[PDB]
Order: sequence, then C-alpha cells, then structure tokens
Amino acid sequence: EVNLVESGGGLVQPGGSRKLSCAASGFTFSSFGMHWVRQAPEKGLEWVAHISSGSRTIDYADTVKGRFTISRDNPKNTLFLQMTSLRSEDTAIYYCARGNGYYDALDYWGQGTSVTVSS
Amino acid sequence: ELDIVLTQSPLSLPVSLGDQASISCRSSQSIVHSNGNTYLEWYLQKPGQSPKLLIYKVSNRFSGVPDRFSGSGSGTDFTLKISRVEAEDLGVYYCFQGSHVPYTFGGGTKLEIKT
Amino acid sequence: EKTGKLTLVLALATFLAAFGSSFQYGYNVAAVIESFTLTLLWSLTVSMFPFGGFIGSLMVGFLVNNLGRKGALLFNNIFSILPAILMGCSKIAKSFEIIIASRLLVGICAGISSNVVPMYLGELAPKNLRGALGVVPQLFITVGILVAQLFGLRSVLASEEGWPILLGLTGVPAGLQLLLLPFFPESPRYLLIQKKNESAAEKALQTLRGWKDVDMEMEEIRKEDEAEKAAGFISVWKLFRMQSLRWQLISTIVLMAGQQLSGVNAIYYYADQIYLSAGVKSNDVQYVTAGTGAVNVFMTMVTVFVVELWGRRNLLLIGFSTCLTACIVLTVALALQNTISWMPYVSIVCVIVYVIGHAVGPSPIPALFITEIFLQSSRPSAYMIGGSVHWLSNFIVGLIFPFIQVGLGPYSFIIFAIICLLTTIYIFMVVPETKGRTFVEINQIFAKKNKV
Repeated sequence: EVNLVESGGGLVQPGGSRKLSCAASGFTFSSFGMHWVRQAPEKGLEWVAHISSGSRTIDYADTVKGRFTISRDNPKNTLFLQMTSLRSEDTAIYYCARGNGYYDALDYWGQGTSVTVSS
Repeated sequence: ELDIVLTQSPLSLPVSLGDQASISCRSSQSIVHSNGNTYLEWYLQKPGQSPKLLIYKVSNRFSGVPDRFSGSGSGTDFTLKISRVEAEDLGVYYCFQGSHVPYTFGGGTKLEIKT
Repeated sequence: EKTGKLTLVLALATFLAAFGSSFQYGYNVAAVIESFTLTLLWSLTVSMFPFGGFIGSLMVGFLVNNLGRKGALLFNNIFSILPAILMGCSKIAKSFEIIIASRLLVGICAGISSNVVPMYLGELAPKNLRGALGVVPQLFITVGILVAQLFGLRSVLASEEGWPILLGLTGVPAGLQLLLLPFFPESPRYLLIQKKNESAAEKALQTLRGWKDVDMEMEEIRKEDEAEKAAGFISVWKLFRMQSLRWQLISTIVLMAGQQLSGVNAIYYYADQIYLSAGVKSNDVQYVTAGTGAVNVFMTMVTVFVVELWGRRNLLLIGFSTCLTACIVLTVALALQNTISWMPYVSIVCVIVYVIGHAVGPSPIPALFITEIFLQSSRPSAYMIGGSVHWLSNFIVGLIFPFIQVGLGPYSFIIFAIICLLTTIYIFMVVPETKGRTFVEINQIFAKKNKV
C-alpha cells in the first residue's frame, strides 16, 4: 500500500530553524507533484507550498514567501521543506501530500509531523 | 498581491443521520485555470486523523468515495452535497483551489451530529 | 510513465487540422493528332498534381522549421484557398494555363498537408494518441474521397452544378481551421526545442494533456533535444550521410515507394472496369464505389483503434500481405474469369480484400511512422524525402502504368505483387514496433541496428 511518512518536526524557538522531510513509498514518486499543507491548533487547513515532479515548478503561500524553501530528491524518494526564521504564527501540524497527476489533487496524505514554535 | 479567497458556508452544520446536507464554497475571483480545467476540490478531515480527498475537478468523485457524495458548481459558485449523512461522514470539510498560486483552503465547515 | 488521455483541446485540435488540411486533401484528390494531343494534355494536367505534391513536400522543412507545424498548416490553407479563388476568377475568366497552375497549387497543398498533419498530430499527441491521431488524417482523407464522390453524385441527381454549395463546402474546413486552430497549442516539441520556449511548451502540454505537471514529458523532450544536438541541422543531404538514420531512411523510402507501387490507382479507376466485367450497371457501379468508400472509411476507423492496439508493424504486414494475395489471386482470377463466369465474382471479393488491406497497413501508417521513427530536427527532412518518394512514385506509376497495362494486360498486377512481397519481407526483417515507445527509445533501437 501507498505510504507517506513525515519526520524532522519538534520544538523550536522563534527566529529558529528546522528542516522537515517526507518519505514516500508504494508509488513511483518522481511521476507525481508534491505539496506541503499545514494546520494550526484549533484552526482550518492552510496550504503552504508545492513542488512539481521534476522541481521545475515551485510555489509558496504568501505567509511563507522569502522564508520557506521546498525541495525534493526523486532518487531518494524524499520530499523536504527547509524552514528558517520561524515564528509563533508557524506553530502547526505539517502534512506532506501527493499530487495525483491524472486528477491534479491531493489524493494521499501523510500522518503529519508537529512543529511547535515558542519559548 | 494576488489572493484567491475560498469561503465555506455555513461554518457549522448540525444534522441527524440520514439527513441531506449541503456545503457552499465561493471564490473571490474565477478559479478556472489556464489549462481549461477548474480545480475545486473537497477534502474531509476527522478528529485526530489526516485529511482525505473526496472530490476533484468540481464534480468527480475520487476513488473510494461513496456515491452519496456529489460535487457541483460553476464559475464562482460551488457546492458539495451529501444525499444522506452517515456517521462516518461527520467531520470538517474543506474546499481547495489549485488553479491560481498561491493555493488556498476555505476556512472549513464542521459537519456535526445534533444533540 | 504516466499515460496520456484524450482531451477536448487535443481532440478539437486534431479535428481542425485533419478536417481542414487532410479532408480538403481527400476531397480534393477526387476533384483532381487531336487524340494524341488529348493523351499528352490529359497526362500533363494529371501530372501537374503529383509534381505539385513533390514541390510541396520539398518545401515542408522550410515552412515547418520556421512557421511551425500549425503555421505550415495555415500556409497549406493559403495554398488550398488560392485555387478556389482562381476558380472564382475562372468564373470571371478562365484559361487552360490557369487550370494547370490551379492543379499545381492544389498539388503543393496536397503534399504539404499529407506530410505536416501527421507530423503536427504526432508531436502534439502522447505516444498512444500519437499512433491513433497519427492515423486520423488518412481517415479524413477516406472520408473526404467518400463525401466527394457521394455528394458529387447527389449533386448530379440534384443539378448539373452545385457551385454555391460546393464553394461553401470547400470553404468551411479552411474557414474553421483559420478561425479556430490558431488559438490551439503549437507543437510543444517545436516550442521547447526549436523555438526554445520552456514556458510556452509547458502551457501547451498542460492544455493538451489536461494536467498541471508536464515535467517528465518535457525532460523527455529535452532528452530528444540533446540527442539531436549532436546531429545538428540535418539537411536532407546530411540525412543521407548519416548511418544512425540510415536504416530509418531506407525504411521510409521503401515504405512510401512500396505503398505507391502497390498499384492503388490501377485499382481505383479499373474498379469500374472489373465491375463491367461482372456486368454491374453504371448506377450500381456507382453504388459499389460508394460501398468501397464506406469500406475504406470504416476499416480506417478500425485502422485507428487497431493501429493503437496491435501496433504499426503487424498492421503493415497484414496490409501488404493481404494486398499481395489480393494481387496474385486477382491475376489468376482475371485469367479464369474469361474462361469461367464464377470467378469474376471472386475477383470482386478479392478486390474488396485489397481495398481493406491497403486501407489498414499501407496507406495510413507510413506517414505517422515517418513521424515516429525520426527525432525532432531530422523529422521534417525525412518527411521531405519520404514525401518526395511518395509523389514521385505516384508520378512514375501514373505515366508508366498505362504502357505496362496496355502491353502486358492482367500480368501488370504481378509486378505489384512482387513489390508487395518484397516490401513485406522488408517489414519483417526491419520494421520495429513503435507502439507505446518514445522517439528516443525507437531511435535507440534503430541506432542499435545501425551500429551492429
């Protein structure tokens, strides 16, 4: 079965940095685009970023432009999100999601990794 | 800056099992992509669980989504309809547009059982 | 790899291109001392058309590599429209020289269309649809011939001439193409490689395929790019100097030449003759020509779907083999039909078999196959070569076959049979199956064959 498992999360101070990963299995990872989506405590879902299968297309949410960098390694079947200059606004669960190209939609989601930004 | 906004209504929908239920999603501008496609999607999230895809390309059910779920809409106005609410359908529904960057979720609609 | 699908944009682009260019081509071919003057004159006029197709095939690479595939189709449209306006002027003033020039321009249109449409649809569609939509132009050619003779007869029943309706009928496909098609994506391969536009090619592929992420297909196209970067411009001469393209070249030439040397036109205008041999009435021969047209079109649709499922190779084999048997059995048939009345009927059935066979393997495939075999930069020059061989073969057969038929009678078909068998052997020992394979993979197969 298809699995996506994120790691790298945890507690970090404001202004601090943290790099998230998402390990993919059960499908040809390089044929699919990938997204990061977030969810703040008691809040709705907030889209964070996207990267195309070949990394030629990269897009960011306005709230993260200039601060977050999405990347991917297809041979290693791994998606990454490098975060810097973290703030309280950014405390949330981080989901990696599969871009299914026949539909263009997020058909598979990971269990998520929790990132907490505070003193 | 260009901000495509998605608005779900209502915010909370109390229902009994077996009820019909409808959820609305409105975009601040047209969300038809340059590819000719309209990427309005519906996702369901249950408490302590990850979201799952319900609807893609406005009206197409995703694999595994039961036929009680149907999506409709045009241009700027979109609706998700549930013909008969089952216990497993309870949770928070989000619409999402993948047409115009930055991509955006609606604020969510909570589908909940009446007490 | 992710399998592509048929979208509305791609189906409409395919329809517009094939309709205007290839249906005006198919419809057109139907339209295309004193005794001695008549034979030389008539021969010259009917020779102007394939010579026109020859010239048009020669100028394919120029137009394609400058204007693009679509742009080439639009120039094909001015070369198509100009004879019609020359026909309006013909209504105003008409000379035999203008008739000659008209058949020349029509010929150019024929060649350019026949070469460019499978190239355009080939570079447009994904590989599977590259095969199907690769067959589609010939489908519109069969349609066109069918509607041409059917509407011609219906016209004759209705009135001596259908001028406003006919002019409208020729105007409509060109009008629809000129209006709608410019708003449809160019060849993404032309855009990314030749025109060097990543964004335009990306969006073109997005609209064509129906999905956002084209990355793998684009990087594949760039694989083709770096494959052709070692080759360079690849002029026709340079193409002839290249070993890597050599067996591919021989393949194209043998395919086109064999196709036109299979005796298609002989069957075309001697059909009514064999129908007379059967004793069939002129109205009834008109009906069975209509029926042969229906067979051709239907079996051409079948040829689309089967070209995609079974593959191009096996269909080439089936077609050429069925045409070979058709030829030999035809010769024995014609020998036996003067002796026995049961045979000529058989000859009719066998002729139908021929029409089918050639409708499947020989006619539709080789052009799309010219597209499939070569890569981006070497494709249009290869279409110049293959097209040239095609129209020159049609010319050679055109002038030479009358003398052969008049001299040797029925045996003339045996030569065509020999051609068919030789061709079949060639396809057996050479032609690879290109179904579901990228241009790079087929190029690697052919390169492997060339190196060894």
